[PDB]
Amino acid sequence: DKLKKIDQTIHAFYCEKAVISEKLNEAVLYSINAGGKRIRPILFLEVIEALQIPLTESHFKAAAALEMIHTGSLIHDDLPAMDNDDYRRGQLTNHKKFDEATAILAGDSLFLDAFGMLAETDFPTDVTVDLVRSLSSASGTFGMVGGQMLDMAAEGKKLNLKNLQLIHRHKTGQLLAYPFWAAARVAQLDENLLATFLEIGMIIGLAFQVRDDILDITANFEEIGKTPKKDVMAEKMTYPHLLGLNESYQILDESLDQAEAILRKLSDEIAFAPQKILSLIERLRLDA
Amino acid sequence: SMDKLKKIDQTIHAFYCEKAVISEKLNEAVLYSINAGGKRIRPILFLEVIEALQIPLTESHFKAAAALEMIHTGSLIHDDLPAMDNDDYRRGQLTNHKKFDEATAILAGDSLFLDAFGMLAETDFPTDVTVDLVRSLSSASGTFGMVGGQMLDMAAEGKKLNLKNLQLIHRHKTGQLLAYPFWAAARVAQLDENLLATFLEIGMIIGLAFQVRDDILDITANFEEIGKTPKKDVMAEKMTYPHLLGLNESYQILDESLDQAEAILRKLSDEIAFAPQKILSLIERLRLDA
Ligand SMILES: C=C(C)CCOP(=O)(O)OP(=O)(O)O
Ligand SMILES: C=C(C)CCOP(=O)(O)OP(=O)(O)O
Ligand SMILES: C=C(C)CCOP(=O)(O)OP(=O)(O)O
Ligand SMILES: C=C(C)CCOP(=O)(O)OP(=O)(O)O
Ligand SMILES: [Mg+2]
Ligand SMILES: [Mg+2]
Ligand SMILES: [Mg+2]
Ligand SMILES: [Mg+2]
Ligand SMILES: [Mg+2]
Ligand SMILES: [Mg+2]
Repeated sequence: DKLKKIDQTIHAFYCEKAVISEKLNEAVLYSINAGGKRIRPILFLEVIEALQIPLTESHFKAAAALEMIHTGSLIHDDLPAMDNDDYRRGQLTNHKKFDEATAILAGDSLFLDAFGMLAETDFPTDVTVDLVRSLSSASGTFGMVGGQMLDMAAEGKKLNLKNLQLIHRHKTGQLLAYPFWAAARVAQLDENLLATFLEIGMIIGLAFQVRDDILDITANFEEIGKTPKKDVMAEKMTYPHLLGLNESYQILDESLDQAEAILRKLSDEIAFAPQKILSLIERLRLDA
Repeated sequence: SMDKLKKIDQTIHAFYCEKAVISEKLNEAVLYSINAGGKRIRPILFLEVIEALQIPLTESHFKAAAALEMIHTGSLIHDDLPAMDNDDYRRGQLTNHKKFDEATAILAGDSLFLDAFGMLAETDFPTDVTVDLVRSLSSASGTFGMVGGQMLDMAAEGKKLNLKNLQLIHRHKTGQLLAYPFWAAARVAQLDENLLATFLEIGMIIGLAFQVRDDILDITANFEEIGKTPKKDVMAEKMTYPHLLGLNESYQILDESLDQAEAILRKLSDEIAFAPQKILSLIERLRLDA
């Protein structure tokens, strides 16, 4: 239902204006339709719902904007000059399906279009401006793209945990923290609560990358939908490479536990029903 | 008042230096392309329209101008890439990917796109104004604007198409981000719908004209003049104005387009509190002779 509606919202954005380049629209939609867990938009919508706010088309637009930036980031991450994968979401990567130019531009479209999507909501305009500012912050030079540069620069280097945390909190952490913070902001919560939601999001965001690192070296192709073990060949700074699998599994499980405990704590202090968020977090757990 | 070019660049610099650095290499790559050069026509036109409308310039106007220049800059970085136009030179210097590497250039362009909206949301404009500016800048830049035009441009390589299809490419890849500063300044000025449409119209005329001009320069001017490799359009079999219509008719179209834009601007000056002399002088600097 949420899943279906998120994809409807994205399809609507691309199919309700007069088309300029049919090939561009097709390339953008290819990557969207290839698959994806939709964790980021789902979390935004679940927090709104948990905070007792009926979901509207505007919430789905805000959620879609977040997913659009996430999708653009994947398309560029996969490119030959970056991680160079032939597969994403169980299908050919955008650049192998089409060509590199098309993939570069499809990613660019998603980044630029995302802010138009976000600006189409019926939220109060002060809310919208804050969401735009924060989404830029999470995504750009001081967020995801900054993290991506650090990830590429760390290849083959012996970095420490602080530096590994810096990569992971930025390349992945920021865009998983944003949906928690953004939902709280739309709910117009006070500063203390906005900080607690950002904290939960930052814990989930770092844990998600620890999880992604573990899966890179433990899972098969069918399970992850991308070529396994690229992190090893590329000499990426990762949790397993720095700390080992045993510690990485412990950190993932502890982090997920902590996020859940903070969520349950909130429900003692405000009108907040986190059961769906808790269910989603449970589905992220791994077994060695 | 202040030199606009220097203030625009200082505004962009401050955006990158006012927050704790995450990747120094990224900041360096972004600023390299900004600092390489550029006429800054897009942000200058926005600022000139604000001033022509008798509005004193503020930090916020420079931020909005800077955001536009950031998107424009990101578009050049990606346009130069090996998978796209494959130029080794831009703004008289090595292109971003030849100075650094392909990955760096991809990410530098991505940064500029994503950062631009953060820049725009830093203004002190009324929030309803900012939301409209964000929506419109996305429209001008994305799948229905610049990027859409970029895809059409690559798809038309080696293809014979008509004027209609050539205009579709040009209006979207270049027209929209030259139309935006006119529309956006009128929007910040809070002009009525009719005036917003008139300013957009002026900008679309100037925007289409600027690409005709660019097409003409790519085949008539040398490397020293344009700061990029001449004649790339020819070798890659791009659809251009001189190819579709000949050089003579292309010069004629440029001149008459710039005439048309100037006429609308003069008419507005006879109707509202608007003083476009500096805009008109900028437009005159865009003229070419055979
Ligand atoms: C680890 C990161 C940040 C990239 C993959 O994210 P996901 O694992 O959420 O990818 P999809 O489900 O969207 O394919
Ligand atoms: C912005 C991104 C893609 C962060 C996750 O990095 P990875 O390169 O490990 O993600 P996957 O390709 O493994 O999904
Ligand atoms: C839209 C086009 C023709 C790309 C180059 O734009 P400019 O000719 O304005 O480039 P800079 O001055 O910014 O270098
Ligand atoms: C979005 C852009 C960059 C439009 C100009 O494309 P061109 O490829 O014609 O411009 P130059 O490289 O000649 O500046
Ligand atoms: Mg990567
Ligand atoms: Mg990757
Ligand atoms: Mg990975
Ligand atoms: Mg080009
Ligand atoms: Mg080019
Ligand atoms: Mg050109």
